[PDB]
Amino acid sequence: PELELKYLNMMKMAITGKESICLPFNFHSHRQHTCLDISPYGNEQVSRIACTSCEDNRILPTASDAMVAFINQTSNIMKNRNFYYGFCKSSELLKLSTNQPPIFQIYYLLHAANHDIVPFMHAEDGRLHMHVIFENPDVHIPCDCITQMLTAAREDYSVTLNIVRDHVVISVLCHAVSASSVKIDVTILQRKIDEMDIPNDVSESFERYKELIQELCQS
Ligand SMILES: [Zn+2]
Repeated sequence: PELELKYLNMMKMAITGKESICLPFNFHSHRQHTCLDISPYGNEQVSRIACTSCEDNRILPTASDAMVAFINQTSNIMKNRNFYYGFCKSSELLKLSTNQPPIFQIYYLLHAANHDIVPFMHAEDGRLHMHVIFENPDVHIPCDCITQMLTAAREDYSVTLNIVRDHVVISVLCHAVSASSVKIDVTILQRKIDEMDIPNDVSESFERYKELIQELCQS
């Protein structure tokens, strides 16, 4: 007889809330309090209200937490190593990123949720773009994560989730570079990136995607 409230617990059962999405999916078409779970069953949009493929009680960093991380890039090089491998050792692309904090911010937010991601960097017309490649086909983007990505990008970027080569890619496209309100010491960052050893397997991974990277590198 320890159950009087054992039947009252489920104060809110949730099943109905899902919906199918059409690709290429532009993140401007968000649904306020919903997520994105991409599986082989199809592409859908389910709310935290309904979705229990969630961070039980685990918290996610805000766009602000990502900006502070951006400001402290130089201190956390080896933590953010995956991000920097995306520049393919290119130093021009690196100084471009120091002018565009949302590029790092969006990666920081995406990495926080999904750790198994491959970022790639490209530039046209003097603006930096980013393509995040998902290793697993069991893609899931939490609501909190998406909301923060929309805060990080806002008026300048076109974040788009699309599936090619039976894999998922989020394409961050910079349409304008309205000047940043902060500045990173670039020279310190650039010397520290040259100090980094590019591991064979990490460099071999790119050539496993080079049949696909150039296809995305048309913007
Ligand atoms: Zn979710």
